[PDB]
Amino acid sequence: NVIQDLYLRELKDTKLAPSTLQDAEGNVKPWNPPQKPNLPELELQGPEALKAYTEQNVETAH
Amino acid sequence: RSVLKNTSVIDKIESYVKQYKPVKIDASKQLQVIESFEKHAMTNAKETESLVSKELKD
Repeated sequence: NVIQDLYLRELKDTKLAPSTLQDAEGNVKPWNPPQKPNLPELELQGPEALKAYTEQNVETAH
Repeated sequence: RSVLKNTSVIDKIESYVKQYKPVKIDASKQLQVIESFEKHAMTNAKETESLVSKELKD
């Protein structure tokens, strides 16, 4: 009765209330990419270090 | 994704993730420094070994 009246009135006269996807974007964190793939620097590259190390520590093992 | 009903951004970040999927590429940088290091180390190691072995028998 009143159930029917409400059911009808409610459903018909506005089903959903307005919404916009564009507005949502502002209020949510946007995807942003990691910066740089990165490559590790060549650690202790070449015998520059070795020649230095042999001389630097010619320290024996006692 | 089936959680989100606003889905038109999950396809976006999915495609962005799969795009940048080799996020960081391969590295073997220890192959020039490891071999050089191995030569100096080996030379010294064998020298020490031979020296102390020699002394033992002496």
